[PDB]
Amino acid sequence: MRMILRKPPGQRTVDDLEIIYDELLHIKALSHLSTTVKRELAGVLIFESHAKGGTVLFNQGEEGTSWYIILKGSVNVVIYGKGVVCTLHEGDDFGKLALVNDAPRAASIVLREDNCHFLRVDKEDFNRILRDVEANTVRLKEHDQDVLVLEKVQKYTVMSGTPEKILEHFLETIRLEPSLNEATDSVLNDFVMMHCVFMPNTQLCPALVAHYHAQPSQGTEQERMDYALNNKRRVIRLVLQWAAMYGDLLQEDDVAMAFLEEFYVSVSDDARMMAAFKEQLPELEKIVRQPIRGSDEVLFKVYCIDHTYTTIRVPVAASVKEVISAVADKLGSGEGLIIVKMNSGGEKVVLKSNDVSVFTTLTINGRLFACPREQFDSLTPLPEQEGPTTGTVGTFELMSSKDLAYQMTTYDWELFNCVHELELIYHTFGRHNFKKTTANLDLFLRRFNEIQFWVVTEVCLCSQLSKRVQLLKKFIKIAAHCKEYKNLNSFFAIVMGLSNVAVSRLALTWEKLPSKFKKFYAEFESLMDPSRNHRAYRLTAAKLEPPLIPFMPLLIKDMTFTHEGNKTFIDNLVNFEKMRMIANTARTVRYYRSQPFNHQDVRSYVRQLNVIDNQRTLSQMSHRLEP
Amino acid sequence: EYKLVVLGSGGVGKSALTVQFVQGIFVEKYDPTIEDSYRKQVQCMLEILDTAGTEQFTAMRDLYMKNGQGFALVYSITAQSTFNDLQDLREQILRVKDTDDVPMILVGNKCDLEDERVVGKEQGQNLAFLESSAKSKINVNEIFYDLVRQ
Ligand SMILES: Nc1ncnc2c1ncn2[C@@H]1O[C@@H]2COP(=O)(O)O[C@H]2[C@H]1O
Ligand SMILES: Nc1ncnc2c1ncn2[C@@H]1O[C@@H]2COP(=O)(O)O[C@H]2[C@H]1O
Repeated sequence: MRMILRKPPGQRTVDDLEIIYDELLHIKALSHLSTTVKRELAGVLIFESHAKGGTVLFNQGEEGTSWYIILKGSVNVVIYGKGVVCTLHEGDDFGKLALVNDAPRAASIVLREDNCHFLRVDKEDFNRILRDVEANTVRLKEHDQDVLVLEKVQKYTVMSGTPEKILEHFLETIRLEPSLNEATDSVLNDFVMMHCVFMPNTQLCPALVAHYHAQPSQGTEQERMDYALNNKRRVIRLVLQWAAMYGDLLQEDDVAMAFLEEFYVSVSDDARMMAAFKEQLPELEKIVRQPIRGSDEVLFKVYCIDHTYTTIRVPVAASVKEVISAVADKLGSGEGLIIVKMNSGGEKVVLKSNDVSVFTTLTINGRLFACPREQFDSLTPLPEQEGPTTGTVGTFELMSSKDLAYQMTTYDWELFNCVHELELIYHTFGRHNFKKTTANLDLFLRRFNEIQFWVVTEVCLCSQLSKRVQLLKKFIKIAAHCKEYKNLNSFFAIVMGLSNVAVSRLALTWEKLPSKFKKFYAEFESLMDPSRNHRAYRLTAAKLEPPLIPFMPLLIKDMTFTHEGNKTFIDNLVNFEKMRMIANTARTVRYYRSQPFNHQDVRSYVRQLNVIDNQRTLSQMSHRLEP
Repeated sequence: EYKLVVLGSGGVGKSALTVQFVQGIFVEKYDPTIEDSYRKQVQCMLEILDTAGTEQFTAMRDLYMKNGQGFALVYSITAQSTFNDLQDLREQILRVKDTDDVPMILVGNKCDLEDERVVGKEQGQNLAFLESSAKSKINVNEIFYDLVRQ
């Protein structure tokens, strides 16, 4: 029997094969496989035996060349820097992951006891027989806990895992070969971007240092020297990707800057001494409207009930509690203050001490108030908040529709490029959880409302019906030119401004509009059809090439539902399936900005819009234009 | 073919309810970027148009209000604020499509937790009424059943 299985695959008789197959039916590790598959394995499965305990089947870092099943005995799964991570027993299988992902061995396998028997299947045999049929989930275990979970979604990808093991996985799988620069960065990008949710810098940085200085516990001197050197090369690669992702945002993180500054010293010292990192050291040396920073300071006005105000000087990323404190300093009081946002329409919201960077989360005409709780219901809006009372048609009517739309898209692009990829992550998972600002996103998202209300304001302040028809005509043109420049955001903003109840009511204006522009708008309104998950817009945006501004409210919707529809943690492990989904959405924004974009009087108007955002006021103005 | 709209303030449970109805949390991953994300056959097809995540964009709710046929005015029973925010939304529906009568339902979400309760059953009843819970899957399906009847 042992002899039969010890024979080379090509030297097995028909009767030998029949005997082997019958035995394979008793092996429970193979029971999920078919009859067809099992008899193919009969002429391929190699019986391996080792007598000495402590014998090494394979080492960490080596190429995956075999899959094993334990017939008799047990093995230690050994990882550098943590020793025996778990033990596998009779009936267990190992070695699948490295083989299928064509990745290095993540661990060593060492014989736990004397006299062990194994069934082995080599790589080319595994790939033609078992590759797409042995689809068992790979569950890496440490201390009888799941630590990494991988599945076929064709290679195995991380579904869930601990922050530490996820990092260990993405480190080991880095390929340093220059021809794989793009592929390596793409694989790391999910972790690099999404780590702030599950493994913040306060943990990640110490971990990166530990890995950089990690040494192998096995091998000849040269074997060990080479492993450690490449381990160091991989950690530098990840740090470079990590540093690139943050960019200017590192300045906001003292822990991250301290780490990077010291990491550079480590690497430069090691480069000199080991005669290595010739390509990577210079890259790391480089790293050691304008986007608003969280450390930047604002002079913000906080209003009392009698409409007097305090000017405070605080960081942009200041918490509500920090704002309350700054107000209490200048008013010289300790009498239970709350911060409340107020609309032009009188609608009030109490802010929580927890909330950070609230200044840019106000409405277009919103103001910030400080008062004791007893005053909350008596608060009334400032006259400043109610917007203009006479139009500006006399100014922008004299301006080309093409010039207006162009200066809009120019300004929209400056605002859109100020938004950092990470601000989308911070906004979705909640600002307080990161204590970071999303001021750039806040202001760019506000701009959609600004444009929308600009339209409604100018129409409602235009009393001459003849000129009001000329207005509707002009906005439709501005919208059409925006859709041409691929600024879909401003396009939809104008369209939705026209769709506003105050504007859609004006039948005598719409009827007197040429049917050429009536049909234009009806087509514009159909591009807004929420039917089949905004299919009308989604197909439109898909057709377009890189340099484009997407429909922002829909992006914010996608992000919100990805977050609420999926759990962050599954079985106390990071749901990395969710992490990828969020990262994909952010990369779509990256794709929209992958290419650049191709009259000071028009510029100044477009960038200094004065708007009514009070719907009640706009409805009342509309009603006395056309009763 | 039907189009139901979910309305209410932020942090109420609009999105949780939406996902819990059309598919369910945890049991399957939720992808909100595909065609079928908000459509569920029930014996007729329903699209749920939810204003969750887009509350700051007033134009978004209006667009949904225009295309809507059924309306869910959801409020948290741990928040006094959310109940008082409903009167305005009720009115805004009767303006975009321009009528007198519109099929709708009041919804009191988060009923499972009552050690943080501040609103009562009393008040909602005074204003169709359901005390549902998205996370505990109480009345989740019922909410959207009443609307197709109306
Ligand atoms: N093949 C092997 N791979 C890794 N460690 C091994 C191997 N064989 C023996 N060992 C030893 O087992 C030890 C387990 O803990 P360490 O990883 O600290 O250090 C390890 C080595 O000294
Ligand atoms: N926590 C773990 N980390 C790495 N490998 C593990 C772990 N637990 C079990 N193993 C097994 O040990 C094998 C080492 O090589 P592979 O990465 O090919 O596949 C691995 C798994 O089959």
